[PDB]
Amino acid sequence: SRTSMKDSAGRRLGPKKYEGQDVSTGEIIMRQRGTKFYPGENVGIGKDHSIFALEPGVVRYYLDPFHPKRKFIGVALRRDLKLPSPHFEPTVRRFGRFELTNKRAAYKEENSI
Amino acid sequence: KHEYAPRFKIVQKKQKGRVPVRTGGSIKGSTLQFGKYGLRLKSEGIRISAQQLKEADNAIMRYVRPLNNGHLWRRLCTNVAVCIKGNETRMGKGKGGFDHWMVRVPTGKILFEINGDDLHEKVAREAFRKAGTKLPGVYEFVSLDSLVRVGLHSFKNPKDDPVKNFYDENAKKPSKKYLNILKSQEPQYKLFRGR
RNA sequence: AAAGAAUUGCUAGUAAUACGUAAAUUAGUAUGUUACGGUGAAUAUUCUAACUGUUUCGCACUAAUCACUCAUCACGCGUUGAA
RNA sequence: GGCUACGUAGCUCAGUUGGUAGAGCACAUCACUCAUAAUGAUGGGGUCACAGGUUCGAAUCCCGUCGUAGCCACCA
RNA sequence: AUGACCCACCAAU
RNA sequence: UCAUCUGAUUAAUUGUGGUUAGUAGUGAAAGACAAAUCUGGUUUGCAGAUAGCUGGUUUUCUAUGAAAUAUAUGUAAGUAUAGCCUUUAUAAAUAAUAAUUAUUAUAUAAUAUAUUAUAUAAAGAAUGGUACAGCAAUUAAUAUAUAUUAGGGAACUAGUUUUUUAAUAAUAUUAAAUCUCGAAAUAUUUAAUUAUAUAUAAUAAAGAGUCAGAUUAUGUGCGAUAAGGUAAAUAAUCUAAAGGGAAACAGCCCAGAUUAAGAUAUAAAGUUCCUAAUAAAUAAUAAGUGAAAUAAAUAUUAAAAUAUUAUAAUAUAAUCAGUUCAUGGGUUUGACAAUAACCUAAUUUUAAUGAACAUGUAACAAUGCACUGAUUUAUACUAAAUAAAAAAAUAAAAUAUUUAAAAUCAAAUAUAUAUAUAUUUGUUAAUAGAUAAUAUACGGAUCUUAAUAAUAAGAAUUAUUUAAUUCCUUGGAAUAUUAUAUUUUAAAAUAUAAAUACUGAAUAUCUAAAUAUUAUUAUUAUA
RNA sequence: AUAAUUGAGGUCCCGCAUGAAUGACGUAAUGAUACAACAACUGUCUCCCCUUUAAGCUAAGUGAAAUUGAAAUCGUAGUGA
RNA sequence: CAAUCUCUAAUUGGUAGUUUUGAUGGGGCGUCAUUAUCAGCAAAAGUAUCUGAAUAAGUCCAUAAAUAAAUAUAUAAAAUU
RNA sequence: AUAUAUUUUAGUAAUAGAUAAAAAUAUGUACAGUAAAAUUGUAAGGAAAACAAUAAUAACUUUCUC
RNA sequence: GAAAGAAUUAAAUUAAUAUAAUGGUAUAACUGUGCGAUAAUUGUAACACAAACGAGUGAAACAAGUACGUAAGUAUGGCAUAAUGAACAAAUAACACUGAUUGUAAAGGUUAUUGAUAACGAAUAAAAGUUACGCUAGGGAUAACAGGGUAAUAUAGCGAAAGAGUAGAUAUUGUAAGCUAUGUUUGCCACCUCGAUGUCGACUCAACAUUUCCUCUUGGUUGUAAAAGCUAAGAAGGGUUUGACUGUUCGUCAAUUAAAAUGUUACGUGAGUUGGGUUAAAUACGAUGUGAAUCAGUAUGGUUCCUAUCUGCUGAAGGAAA
Repeated sequence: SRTSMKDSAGRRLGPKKYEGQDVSTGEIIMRQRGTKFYPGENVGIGKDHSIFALEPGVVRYYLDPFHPKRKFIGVALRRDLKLPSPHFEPTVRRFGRFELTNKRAAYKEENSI
Repeated sequence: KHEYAPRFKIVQKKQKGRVPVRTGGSIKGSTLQFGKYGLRLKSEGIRISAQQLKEADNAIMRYVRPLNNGHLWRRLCTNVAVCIKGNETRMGKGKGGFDHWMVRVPTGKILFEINGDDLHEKVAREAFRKAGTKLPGVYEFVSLDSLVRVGLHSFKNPKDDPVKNFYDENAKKPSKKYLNILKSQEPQYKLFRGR
């Protein structure tokens, strides 16, 4: 008799980086099949709707007044901040670079277009 | 008509499951709705097959048909399809071919209900006792004044339990989603959403 | 839209005629019946087949070949065999 | 009992590798015959046994029930 | 009157 | 071997000798024989063939200590990588663990409708879709003197239509591995604080063993909601754990042996005897139910309670007025089956073509369609009417329902507190059913108490509890016992103990011994 | 055929799944083959009894064997790989 | 010619060496062996069995619909006429 | 009127819309819009062709205007 | 007051999406459309996710170029999740990297691509059977039988009572369902050893249960007149068969008997017997297979041992506390 003895190894597909957690640019904050959780402040969404890290900060699953009936998962650049950020305000931004204090290093970077 | 043989288009085998012990105090299908007198389960929650139910119905009918304007309300349907591999096979190669329909019956639930024009209660009681003689549980006569069974040794009046407007309760102690929606509805977000 | 297999009349003033004519039976109606005339033919005897009279031979038939007659099978019923 | 092939025009047999609405025989109606029967020339009948599905189009097909020979055969 | 029936055709020395 | 049976001039039987055999001959063909036995001899050699198989593997002490999972495997009796293990180190070191803080709101309070602090409440950062719950959509089921659709029917005068049908709507009522709009707790896990540092990670260089698990508990698939079953999940033990308990007892209940010792706490479990160790209260049981392996639907007898009728029943005649209910009916007056099911009658007194029917101090009253047989059907005949009988109810009548603390009530906690809310607690018993095979088997003895009458017994069962008892706020106060003393007339009165139950382990502490490690020492002599 | 017959012989032929040198069918003769029937005979049996001899048993002589964790080695219920 | 040597081809249980899968609620026959989806699966992830699938898969989809679109008609020029 | 040259026309063909749930291309980008079901309908038309209609206007702006 | 716009809320993800199922989807991924047809591009990829490894999944970014878009920008194939395959061996490139004394070359590297190993981590380029002639290593780590576990099954019982029963459910009858018991059977499980034949039947011998067949007591029995009976209670003391056939348990049948019960006891019983069956080596028959052989087939034939040590039992002595 035919036996339905076949099934597929389940896909590890859940939050992989939880709240208040400290991520790093390019980490998987939540595998998911579906945009159950939408990309939010400072985060990126991959092909499969997987959500990843863009700035090194703190993951914060927060609703949003603008986009109702939805849930985001962002990453404030600091804990003190609340990712359901205000809006009408400056946007936290990160420079991310170290000024070549080395003469040689600076020269090479400059001299080279 | 179809209470003892459901007409699911896509007929399919089912897992065994368990009879729900209604720990939360359900009282759903444990109340006289259609008739005057009824027959409720009194024992622990049990599975009643289709055949057994049919036989109980037939037994009840003998008393119902003579009555003027006599009626029998069959309260539960045999929704769970039971398969049974024959008692002759080594073990679980494959599973089991469909055998019969069955219903999971919680402790307090009402099975039947009757009401005639010229129905005295003693006759109804007798009929329901005779119905119970054919079913696997232990059963009990229930009148409209007789109060709702919940546990094995416990009781309840539905008239007592409180009425509540749940929208008002939600407003009082709101969820996060509701608050977010309310914020969205406000003008500093609704104007600048920019869709 | 000249009508399948099949089949009918006719050898000369006949057939054919989109040639008419008359009568009888009608109070009354002929695509019928019985008569009249006008025009007016091809084709032919040589084969078979059928029907007849003359003849041959044969003939088990004779209410006569639409005769008569034979065996099996099937039905029912006797007698007598094998075992 | 899920599990291989078969359910046709009255009868038998169709058809096959799709490019589909066949055959005789029986029957009805003529004719032939003195009257049959052959023979001859004329018409009859397929839900090509039921569901659903496809290429432009399946008798055909896929897709499995109501139907036909069936399935026991590691015994010390 | 006795009295429901009849059946076969094939091709030359 | 014996008894028997068979060939016994033939394809006979046998002596001496020879020939054919180990890829191998011989075979009237059986895998028959080739030196006590061959589907292919023996010896020697290869050669210690090879063995994922089986068995064996020898002293002691110390410290740590598994797994039976996943993956792949001509793999499932194996083997590899991991998972779990060990050794020796390392540090930018706390990253490890655990717990808390995080939030919502209320009061007050202080500032500026504000936002800090405090306190109180709320299963209290974030994620989720189980139970739970629910019937929304989806998947299903029910019921409508609903409607409407067409109709099935229906007089009539096709219509209208009327007692069916289906769907679908309307309303109401339900359930589900693969529905979850409500929705747990466990859980996943976040940062900082905190406590573990004689402690955890993490990492370096190396060694392993395991990949047959088992049971028990819980939620499941399968299986018949069968299995010491089977398939995983989770927890624990076993495995690899000695000890106490559970009669005996791999896995259950306790608890972890370093060596003693045995005083003190105990655990689980127990305290009539066997057998270490006890005495009480209060119920209930009478069946040895039961007393460490709880057998059911159902019947019976009780018990409470809730109705209604109750202090007005067995005892007691009479069973009647339509009634003989009507119909059919050989037969049916109760009961023939069908069918019907309520109505008159109230003396002391009457005719064939007219006066509701009167309140008379009251028609009414199911007080019976003879309950029900009986019978040919009736008759006979029981027969609803119903009682005598009440120091009254406060409580001992019937007819039931019921078997409950939800509700209500009582008792108590918690908040404001001169009793406001919320939480908690309080509601059935016995017998029967009863049931196989070496032998009764609660582990055994045996246990249910009785004034008279011993110092003296009185469950050793079940239910709820105590450590005297009642009060009081574990600690008490009181007193009652229990004891004993005293000194008096066996009592008396005063005194005091003492009311801290007990047994119980290889647990713990204690008391000594050993080793190890961290931390101080002391002594003697990489000091 | 027997009191009574799953056997035997005869016969029937829905031959599950006979058939002609893997030979078909039918006889005689033969068979330590197999099945059945009859007669005769029996201790096979109803029903065993008796007796003889060799042992067995006892005395003397010589003197094995498989086995064997160690054994101070009962019954029953319960128990437990 | 044919024989022998050598090469080439045919052929072969004549014979010789070999292998004859594993899962399987003993084995065998049946069935299956890789991927993906749901339940099971117990509100993170993971989660089995010869468990349920009305299961699904071993792909499919592309060179394309072009060209024309500003200085022009005669005539004369070239400050756009 | 009409003749010859010269040409021009007529090769007759859909979309006219940033099209919008008929069929056509399924990768990119940019811009824009909302479906299905159901019910009242309607030549043939019917259970089953196509087609039409099927929620709400507070506020805001613009234009006319009493 | 009106128009017109911009729209806003509700509703919807039931439509649809290349295709299953789930997840997502109108902020649209879905639909129409213009352009285009390029990013279905090329080097380094951090870092996570998953994870034994080999692999796989997301992907910041750096760099080269392309496309569309005023721009912000977006684009390293598709809403996502399947859609695949190691090496080795050839092949075709490409490379400019080797070049065996040198120069070339041959060949090999490097990059690019290719066809299958679906028993789908692929043992080779290439391999099916049968053995009842069988053999060894083993396992009882998974079947034989017997015990155990279990109780569907089987056996018996009970409650209820539709329906029989002339007239009446409960004289006797008793469906379907219901609740138990039992631990006999057919199963199911693999937990016993799997060096337990006592190989399943007979004989010898019985022991035990009682769920009573007869025998004794007794209730009911319009269905007890009597007698036969029927049915139920107590009751296990005693007793419960001889043949024909069959290996048979069984059954049919004959003749009986008061009756010819039902079991348990390793389907009681061989270190006590038999050995007919099932049963190895010969063998033939039907059927199956190319065949060796095979078969729940049918059939002829065919080898079983043991001096008792312990317990137990049957008897019999000695010793002994009397």
